[PDB]
Amino acid sequence: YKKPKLLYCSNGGHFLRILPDGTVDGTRDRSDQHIQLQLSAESVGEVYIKSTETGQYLAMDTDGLLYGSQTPNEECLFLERLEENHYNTYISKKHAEKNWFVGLKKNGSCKRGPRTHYGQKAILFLPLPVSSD
Ligand SMILES: O=P(O)(O)O[C@H]1[C@H](OP(=O)(O)O)[C@@H](OP(=O)(O)O)[C@H](OP(=O)(O)O)[C@@H](OP(=O)(O)O)[C@H]1OP(=O)(O)O
Repeated sequence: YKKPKLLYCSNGGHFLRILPDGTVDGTRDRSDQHIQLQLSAESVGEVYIKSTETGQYLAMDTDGLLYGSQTPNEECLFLERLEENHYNTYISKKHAEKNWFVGLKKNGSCKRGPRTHYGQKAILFLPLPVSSD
């Protein structure tokens, strides 16, 4: 169930890097994000996103941001929606009431709180097929 996963965003370039400070940006590697991205160990739909075997912790921001600063919390539970056609959607599982689509930019400054809807960046994430089906 666990394998070197990555979160590629079809927005010009390669995306798969996370800074301890709590920020994700562009980068190129062999399906390995910062070291090893793990997305699995949950029920159908709900997924646990782990960045780096031991060190980083992918967590969502209450306002609208995605960080990997090691901080165990429900905010780490996300919903993975793969539509097969080389694209998937992610939403804050715990915050179903505010299912705001994620999506960052090569600059690093993600865009979830500003206004997610317009632009394929909001709905055009291509990760690794490895998931807890
Ligand atoms: O209003 P913002 O917070 O500054 O975000 C916008 C917005 O991106 P999202 O609404 O998907 O978050 C634009 O999308 P559109 O509404 O125009 O479809 C996008 O334009 P692109 O579709 O070309 O990415 C633009 O990016 P850019 O400034 O490179 O044109 C980006 O601004 P930021 O990249 O600064 O977040």
